[PDB]
This record gives sequence, C-alpha cells and structure tokens, in this order.
Amino acid sequence: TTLLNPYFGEFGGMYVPQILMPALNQLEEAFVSAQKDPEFQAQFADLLKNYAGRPTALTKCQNITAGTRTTLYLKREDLLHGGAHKTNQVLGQALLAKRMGKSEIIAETGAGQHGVASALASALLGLKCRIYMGAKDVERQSPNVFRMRLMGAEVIPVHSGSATLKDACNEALRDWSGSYETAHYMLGTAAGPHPYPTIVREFQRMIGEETKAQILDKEGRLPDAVIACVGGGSNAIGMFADFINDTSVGLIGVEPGGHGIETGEHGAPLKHGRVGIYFGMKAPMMQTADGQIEESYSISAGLDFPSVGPQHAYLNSIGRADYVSITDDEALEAFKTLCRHEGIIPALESSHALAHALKMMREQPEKEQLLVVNLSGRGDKDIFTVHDILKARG
Amino acid sequence: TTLLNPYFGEFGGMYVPQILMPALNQLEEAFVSAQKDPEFQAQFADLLKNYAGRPTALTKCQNITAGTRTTLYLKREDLLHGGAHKTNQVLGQALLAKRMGKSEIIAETGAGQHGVASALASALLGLKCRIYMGAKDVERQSPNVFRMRLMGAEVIPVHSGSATLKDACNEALRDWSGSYETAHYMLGTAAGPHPYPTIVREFQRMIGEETKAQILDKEGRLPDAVIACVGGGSNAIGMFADFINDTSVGLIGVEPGGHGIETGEHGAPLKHGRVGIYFGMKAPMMQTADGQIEESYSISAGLDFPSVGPQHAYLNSIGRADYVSITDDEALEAFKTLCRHEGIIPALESSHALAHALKMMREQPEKEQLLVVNLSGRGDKDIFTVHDILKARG
Amino acid sequence: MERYENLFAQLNDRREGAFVPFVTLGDPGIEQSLKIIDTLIDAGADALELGVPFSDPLADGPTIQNANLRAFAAGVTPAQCFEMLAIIREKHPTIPIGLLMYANLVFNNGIDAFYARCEQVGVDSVLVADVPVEESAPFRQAALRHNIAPIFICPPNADDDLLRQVASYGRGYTYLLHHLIEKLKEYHAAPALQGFGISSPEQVSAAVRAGAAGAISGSAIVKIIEKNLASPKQMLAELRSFVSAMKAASRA
Amino acid sequence: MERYENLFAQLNDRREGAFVPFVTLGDPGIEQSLKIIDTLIDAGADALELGVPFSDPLADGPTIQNANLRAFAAGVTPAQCFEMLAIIREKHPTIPIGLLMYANLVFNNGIDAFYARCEQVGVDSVLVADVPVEESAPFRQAALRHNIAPIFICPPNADDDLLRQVASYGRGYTYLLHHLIEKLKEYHAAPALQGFGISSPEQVSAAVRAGAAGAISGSAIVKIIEKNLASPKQMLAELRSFVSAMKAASRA
Ligand SMILES: Cc1ncc(COP(=O)(O)O)c(CN[C@@H](CO)C(=O)O)c1O
Ligand SMILES: Cc1ncc(COP(=O)(O)O)c(CN[C@@H](CO)C(=O)O)c1O
Ligand code: NA
Ligand code: NA
Repeated sequence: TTLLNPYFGEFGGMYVPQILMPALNQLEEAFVSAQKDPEFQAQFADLLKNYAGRPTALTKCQNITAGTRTTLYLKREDLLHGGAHKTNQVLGQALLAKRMGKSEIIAETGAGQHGVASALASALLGLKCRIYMGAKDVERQSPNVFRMRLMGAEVIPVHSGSATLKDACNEALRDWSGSYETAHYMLGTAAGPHPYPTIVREFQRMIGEETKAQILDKEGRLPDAVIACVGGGSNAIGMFADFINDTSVGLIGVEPGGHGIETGEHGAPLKHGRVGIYFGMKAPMMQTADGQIEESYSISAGLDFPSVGPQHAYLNSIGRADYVSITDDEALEAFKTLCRHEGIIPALESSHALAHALKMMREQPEKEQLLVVNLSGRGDKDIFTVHDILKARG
Repeated sequence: TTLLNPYFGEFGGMYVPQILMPALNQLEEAFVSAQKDPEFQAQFADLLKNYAGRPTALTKCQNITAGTRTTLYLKREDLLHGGAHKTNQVLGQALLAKRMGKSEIIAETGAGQHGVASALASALLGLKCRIYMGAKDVERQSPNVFRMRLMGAEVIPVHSGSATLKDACNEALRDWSGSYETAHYMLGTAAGPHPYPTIVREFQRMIGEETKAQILDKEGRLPDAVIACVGGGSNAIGMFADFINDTSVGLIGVEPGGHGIETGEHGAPLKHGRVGIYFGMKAPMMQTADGQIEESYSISAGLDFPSVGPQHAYLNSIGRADYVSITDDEALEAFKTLCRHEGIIPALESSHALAHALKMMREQPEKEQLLVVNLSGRGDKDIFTVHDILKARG
Repeated sequence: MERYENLFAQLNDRREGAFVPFVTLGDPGIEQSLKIIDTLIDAGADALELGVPFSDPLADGPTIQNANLRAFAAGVTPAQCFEMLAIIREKHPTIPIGLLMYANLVFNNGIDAFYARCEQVGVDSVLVADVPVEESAPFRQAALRHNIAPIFICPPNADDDLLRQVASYGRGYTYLLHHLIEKLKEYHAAPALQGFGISSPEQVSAAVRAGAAGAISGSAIVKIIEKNLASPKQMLAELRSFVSAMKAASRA
Repeated sequence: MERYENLFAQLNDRREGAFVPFVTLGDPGIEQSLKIIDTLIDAGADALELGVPFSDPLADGPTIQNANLRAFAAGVTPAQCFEMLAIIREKHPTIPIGLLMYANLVFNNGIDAFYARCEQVGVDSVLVADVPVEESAPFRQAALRHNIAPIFICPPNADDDLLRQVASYGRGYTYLLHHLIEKLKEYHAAPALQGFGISSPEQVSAAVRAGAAGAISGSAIVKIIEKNLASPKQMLAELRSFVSAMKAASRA
C-alpha cells in the first residue's frame, strides 16, 4: 500500500524487485512529511534562491517573432546554477536524503547534466556521491565527468548492456537495492517507480509557478501554450504542473525525432513506442517487437531516456497535453536561430522545444498566440557538437 | 574640455590621437545624458533583469568557513547570462550605442569572455558586431570564438605585436578612429581613455549595490571587506563603487601573481609595475625599463590586461583600497576548494579573489570577519586548463 | 499439473531437501544450453529455474548479466527460449520447471498469452523478478488461470504483512532470499526454498536443517559455465560434479 | 635653434614647398637605416620625420606597424635611436629633424629629461602621436623649455576651437591631416604641412597649391623599404628616385 496514488491512469506503478519496496515506501513517507513541513519548504526555497539562483528570468523574444502575431517568452532555466533545470530537484532530493538521515547519494546520468547536478548538490549538502554513467556516455562526456569529480563525486562507468543511460539506470537500482539504509537514489527525471515521478514533478514545479506569475505580470493573462522538450519528462512536467488545471493553456511536450520518425532512429516513445514495463514503471518504451528495451536516438545527448514519465503518457491519453516531435535538423536550426537573434545559446535538448514553437509561428504567421518555451538548459556544452556538424555539412 | 573629470588623482586622462577626441567627447556627452534619462535607466534595468538574470544571488559559504570566525559570501556573477559579469556593462554600452544612433559595435577581447558578451549584446539589440582578438588568444580560445560567430559577430584575429589583448586593444582603437560616426567601441574593462573607466564602473555598479542590499538583508550590516580580482578592473570597481563612501568596508583588489612576483612572470602592474601612458590612459603598466609595453602573465586568460583601471590606481594611492596578489597555485587551490566544498566551479580569474579570502580566513582563523568575494565568472571554461595541470603534476 | 506438489511429496517421503539450479536459457548457445540442462537433470537437479535473456536485468548481479550477454551474443530470443522449453519438457516429464522473468517479457504481448504459452510448453512456475506482490494481481491471476504457479521472493526483512501476502499469493514454492521459515509455514505458504549465496554443499544441508524445503543455486551454476566457456566438455563435467555434490547434501 | 624657421624662410624665397619623408629609425637595421636617411637627404628631403619603434603604435597603420616589427627584430631601442640621431645631426647641421613619438616613451623616464635629450642630440621637433592638445600641457612646456618645437596634428574635422589651440600650441609646422589652411594662417599657426596619402608627386604640387607649406609622406617611404628588403642597394636606389620626384614636385 502507499500514501499516494502510484499511477496516472494506467501508467506508473512500482515495478521493482520486492527487496526495493521498503526503500520506495520509506521515500514516499519522508516526501509526504517533507511536503507538509514548513521548515523543509523554507530550506528548499532558500537553497533555490540563494544558491541556485531562482527565480529564473522569463525572456521575451521580439527579434525572433517580428512580423508575426506570435509573442514568445523563454523560461530561463539555462540561467539556473549548473546550466540546466536539473538543479532544482537534486537540491530537493538531497534535502530529502538528509531528512531521512541518509549520508550517501547514488545517481544515474546520460548527458552528465544530472550527474553534475547530483554532484554539486551533494558537495553543497555534505553527502558522499556516486554516479553511474554508461561507458559510451562517459566516453563522450569527459567534460561533465571531470566536473563531477572536481566536486568530489565518484563516477562509475557502466559497461553492461548498451553501456548507456538505461544501463546506468539498472545499475543505480541494483546498488540502492542493497544500500538504501544509508544511501538515497537521486533519480534524474520524472520517471521510474513511484514515488519518483511525483517527487520529481513537485521539486520542479516552481518552473511553471514562476512562469505563470511572470506571464501574468508581463502580459496580464496565461500563455496560449507552454512548450518543453521531453526526454524523461522532468523539465516538461515542471513547466506543465501549475498549468494543468488551466484548461485554456496548451501543454506541448516535444520528443526527439532524431533522423526522423520514419527512419526508426528517434527518441519518441510516447507517441511512437509501445507500452511496456521497465525501470520500475509501466509506460511507453523504445522496444523491440520482442520486448527487449532499446535506446533513444537524438542529436542531443540529454533526450536519451528510452521511455517517458508516466504522467506525460497519462496527460497525453486524456488529451490534456499534446506531444510532438522535432528532428535533429529542426533542433539545430532553432539552436542557430536563438544564438543569432537573441544572443542565447540554448541546450540542444531545449532547442527541440524552441524548434516546435518556431514551427507554430512560421506555419501560421498571422495566428495570434502567446507562447512560452521552457529553455531547460544552456548549450555551451553543445558547441563542439554543433560545430562539427556545421563543418561536416560544409 | 569635458563634462566629467577624466582623472582619478594623477591617473586616467584621454591620451588618444587628436582624431579620436571627438568620439570620446561624443560618447561622454551621450553617457551623461543617458544617466539622467529615466527611460534609458528603465530599459537598461529591464534587460539586466529579464534577459541577463539580475539580481544575482549572494551565496553564503558555510562549508568553507566552518571552524573559523570568517563568514564568507560569494556574489554570484557566475550566474549572470553569459557566465560572467561582463554582460552587465556590454548591455549598457550597447544601449548607449543605440542612443547615439550607432548601428555597429567594435570590441576587443582576450579570454574571449568580453568578446562573447559583446556579441550577445549586439545580437540582442540588432547591432553589427566585429571583435578584435590577438591571434595567440584566438588560438587558445576557439570555443569562445565559435560562440561569437554563432551569435553573428565577426571575429578578427590580430597578429601585430605580441598578438594578444594589448594588440587587439590597439587595433580596436585604430578601427574606431575611422568609423566612430557609425560604430561604437565597446571597451571591455574599466580602463582606457575617459570616459570609459567611468562608464564601465557605472554600468557595473549594480554588483556592489545588490551586494550591499543583500548583505544588509542577511547579516544586518556591511561586510568587513569585499574582495575581487583585478585584470582591467571592471568587476572589482563594479563591486567596490557603492562601498567607497562606507569607510569601514575594506576594498581588496587581487591581481594575478602568476608564477610569483619575484619571477617577474605575473600580471600585477598596480603594485608591481610602473606608471606609464598607454591605451589612452596614464596608469601603472607592465613595461620594460625602456618603456615598451609588456604582457601580463597568469594561469587565468582573463587577467591578461597589462595595465589596470586608473580608478584602482587612485583608490590605492589614497589608501582607500588595498591590492594584493595571488599566485597561479593559490588560485588553483581555491578553484578546487570551491568545487569540492560548495559545488560551484569558479572562473580562474575569480579564484584569485576567493584564494585571497581563504588566506584571510586561514591565516587568522579566530578573527571575526564578514567577507564577500565577487565571483566574477563561472569556470566551466577553465576545466580543460585545470585538468591538464592536475594531470601534469600527477 | 502438480509437479511441485508431487516433487515435494516425494522429497518428504525421503526426508530429502530439494536442490534447484538456475541457468540462463541459451547460455552460451542453444545447443550447449540444452546439453547443460540435461546434465543438471542427470546429475540430480530436483527442479529447474530458467531465465529468459532480457536486455535490462536490473534485478541481477554481474554473473547473470554476463549470462544474458552470452545468450544475446548467440542470438537467443524469448521465442527460441520457448522452443527450448518444449524440448526440455518433452525429454523430462516430471521435473518442475520454473521461469525467472522480467515483467516486460511477460507483459509484452499480453500477460494472459504469456502464461497460456507457459502452460502449452509445460512450464510449472514463473517468478517475475520486478513485480512485487503489490503489483502482482494481473500476473497471479493469469498464472492461476493457466495452471502456472506464481512464485514470489520473500526478502530478508519481510515484515508480517508481506509474509502473509507471499504466503497467500505464491504457489509451488516460496523463494526465500528460522522465524521467517516458521511464519511461512504458519501461514501455510508454498514450501520455502533458500536462495542467494547457495554455492556449496554445506549451504544446502544448512538450509534444510533450518526448516527450508530446499535450496536454489541462483548463480553458482552460471559461474561454472562462464569459467569453462573454452571447453564445453569440461563445462558439463564440472556442472555434473557440482550438482551431484549439491544434491547429495540435500539427502538425509 | 630655428631650423624650421630658417628652412621655411628659404623655401619661401624660392617659392618652394617642403617635402618631408617619414621613416622608422632602425628599420630594417641601424646601419641600413642610417644609409636610408642619408639617401633621403641627398635626394632632396627638406626635413625629416623619424619614428622611434614602440611596442604598441595604436595610432599607426599596417605599414608602420611592420616597420616597427622590423626595427625590433633588429634589436632597435630608444637609446640606439638617440645615438643614431646624434650621428645624423653631426652629418647634416641644418636639416630640421622631427621625431614622431608615442607618449610612453616620452613620459617613461621623465618628460623634461626626454626633451632635454632631444635638445642634446639636435632634434628640432616632437609630435607625440597619442597626446591630444587637451593633454599636451606638460609636453608643450617641456618642449619649449628645451627649444624643441611641439608639433600637433590638425585633424580633418578640426572645429574652430581646435584650430585655435593647435595654432597657439604648435611650433615648427602644423601637421595637417582650403578653409582649414586659411584659418590656420589666420590664427598664425606654424606653417602647415599636408600629411596622409601623400604618395605621388602630383599630391605634393596639389598641397602647395592649396596653400600648405609642403607635404609629409607618412608611409610611402616605408613601403619602398618594405618592398626592397631583399636588395638594400635597390632599396636606396628606389628611395633616391622617389624622393627626387617628390621634392621636384614642390618646386615652382
Ligand atoms: C538541459 C537538459 N534538458 C532536458 C533534458 C531531458 O530530461 P527531462 O525530460 O527530464 O527534462 C536533460 C536531461 N539529461 C539527462 C539524461 O541524459 C542527464 O542525465 O543529464 C538536460 O540535461
Ligand atoms: C570571468 C572574468 N573575471 C575577471 C576578468 C578581468 O577583468 P575585469 O578586471 O575587468 O573585471 C575577466 C576578463 N576578461 C577579458 C580579458 O581577457 C575579456 O576580454 O574577456 C573575466 O572574463
Ligand atoms: Na524519452
Ligand atoms: Na592588469
């Protein structure tokens, strides 16, 4: 039994070996208690403000929308300490770990952004941190790897399976299975077994809360739609949460289309996968006809989670949120456009969301619409990637 | 003649070829007008807040000071859009350029941070931007170079002289000398001919103003000292300005000691140079016994300006501010310490300031002192540099 | 069928404990795996626990992870696993055969269809590694409808409620990973088999002495496979030797 | 001394315009530079404008920047420049010699000491490239105390106040970079010499025709040096040829 519903419609659940259930139940209980503890909230708010830099700016993009009836704002999570929205919830989870008397942190990471966020939160709050990262990822993420070590975290390469994020995910669970008494597993996205999808959303919901207050302040009304990329679903659910009950506000999640949905090389399981059970949850998965779990492909390292948070699958099923996809080339074009017209270098992950807003604008230039794109991260990290591609294409 | 005093005591002035005086006088006039124009101030405040991300956080560092009577706060300019304090004044100067009906921007840069800031401001405000960068610097700054181009700026390598910052500085002036009618020279530090030292200070003074408000809010009193690194002097004068009339507040500027003052390989002209006339100003210079201008050496690319702002030389002469130096090794140790104990990766430039605060703390652990270190920038850019050194030293 | 019931009845009449080895189907190849399995049976295995290679065995240690790697290197699929199961049962009519599965492979094309397929090939039980009792209803129901015993792991710390649920939900045997054994018997749980760490003959005798109906060697068998990959013949010889010793330790 | 005054008086008696070439002292080497300078004088240069290599010539174009590079490659220092100046004057007693300096080299070890040194070697004027009239007081004062003419550049757009200041502050000649010429004469400025772009004989005749007392070839001479680095002999031959042509164009 649980204190909170582990499901969003048919999606979610706690599909973990029996040995891990006590850890999940323990975590759910501490989370429910923390949420009703004004002292926990004040400590979390203090770190977010004085250490991470919240509230983040909401930047209007007139140069981009000129000549159209689209007004576009970018929620600036790229300005959060660490360079991405990941920082929000690792601070909340690190505080939860301490509330439970835990002294160690276990984390998984693909692009290394969450790994870096877990390491910085652990460094700040005196937690011993160990990070699992698929060997293929450590290889292409040595900068983030070094950051993690400078911050005192132990980075552990995972060579099992495809040696990527899903593999690091398994290894994290395996570890926690035998150490949850003293270690907390700091999951990096709004997915996995309950209570994680719920906790991650709640520890990211300030994104949407701030956006709503900022948009009301600047435009005197709610956005016609908020747009966010979806890898695992944390930055998107963080932006969406506070707007779910505002029925007039469209919620648009953007999955990576990679080389194109038809090529099969993409990372859009929500709209182009099949429901399965993996990583402790029932949700749309990138998987073979046989049921073996596959990888998500995208020019962006961060949209590599081969599944998607159960709450997104649920919001999609009832029609509350709409999910689309954006290709590598479309994301690259938005990346260039934002650099040239606004002087902001967006993460390639976030560029997928901006690319979709650019499409909404360009396809119907005379449609009056107020849009907010969640700029989940900065793209300084993607400069090498973009450089090579542009050079390669002459 | 001028509207404002071009000198700080014996330092400063307008030592430029006669042909450039009209440009300086024009700029000084527009600046004086802008400063009294509530509309200009509101537009500058709006960009700083909604685009750049001000106010920046003031972060207390309990992990670092534990066991001592030092309380340390870090003014988080590393969280400003762009990753460094440079962004503040390029936005103000870009707005000034527009107020003067200019459509083009000329800038010089060493580490590339100011070049990137000039490019992003120009991209945002519709200015055509060209950046001069010494060939040796372009070589070791290809990441920043590419950023500048992604943002639409023209990057022009300077092979004359030592092919470094001072050389880029000359080339910028040369260019402006014949184009000031339509182009504004966006100088990157609080140095050069009047009105630049004055304009840069005023467009960076929010650093100190915010710090004062934040420290009063959190501690109910002013800091015992504010500490900032000094390359050209902009982040330091930005932090110092609002505190100059608060006589109880120490102002400590930190110049790079490089391999050590005694080795001669350093970048500390204020305390270990000799007054000269160069780059349009009379100020302490890194120069031969003969009067030829030399380079400043430091493990940090950003503390390369071979002179120092005239206002710092002046504040030093009257004893209002104290200047010290920190070696490459001391800065590296502070860099590591901040990463490990606070989860913040500081720029190597800023690390010199933190290193000095760490010395004030460690040398007299029972001395009660409230310190603020201006964390002028983030050090993601310095990860490669630090990696190699640590690896090289085994 | 009632293979587990019939087996435990017989072992009881002989005051004998059961010895159950685990191996990954298709490791290192389909042909060698079938030979490995026949050798385990000939050497005295009382029942079998067989794994179907899965891409992300988040509930398994390094040994099993590598067994799957080897199986996949051989191109092993669940479909081939079910063909092997049919062949295994066709050769051995009474040995209980239990599968150790990951939820996705059971859920993939319909939970009911999966258990129906288990019943068709002659499988006796299924332990879904990542389906706790709390999420087990559809699995348990489908299993029972197809005469398949749903097996559950009773963890070290299993509190009373869990003991009761496991006792009520499981069939065939309880996968145990004194008081625990007494409570399980007290709640009329399926006979408990001690797992984890069972890698020596003395551990088999200790489990039976503690009150357990037997022991499952979760990975010791796979290690032997991994060590003798170079010589298939020596592999089977060593497998025969180990199982013989383990089984002998279960006798009264 | 009154070398400029004596020179312009003579040129006037001959209804002649002055031709003044600029070269960087020590470019490409001390020895070749002394030969280059003697050739410019033999070919008809009425006065000389000589630059002292400076590390950061922020007021100079590419040609001069490279002249400095060459001089520094040769190890040229201000001290050696002053030794060359003494030798030059010792060989040519009446030609006016003006230096084109950067402020730091004048200020470096004392402004007064610098002009005292200029007077000692026999220099007649000093134009400090980066000292506008607004910052010129200490320089002008030291110059006058040591019988050195402080020279100022009168920029294209020079407004009236600037014209008046330049007319009042300068001596020797006004470095001009019709109305401008009339105003300078009107305010009794030192004779104006047209500079910038003066690279052909026709430009010299045009300057004198416009009312200027002559022309300064700011870089055409240095170009010739740069082009014939390969053959020192051809270099001097071409220098002689150019100066001869330029000077001839100044005659009535
Ligand atoms: C800037 C940015 N924006 C978006 C995402 C996608 O995840 P989200 O959907 O949970 O928000 C990531 C994920 N990053 C994951 C997986 O690689 C990590 O371990 O770091 C990111 O780093
Ligand atoms: C993070 C950071 N902190 C400090 C400094 C030093 O300059 P300041 O003294 O003007 O503040 C710099 C300078 N950077 C100069 C010179 O290389 C540039 O062109 O970018 C910096 O980038
Ligand atoms: Na995904
Ligand atoms: Na300096």
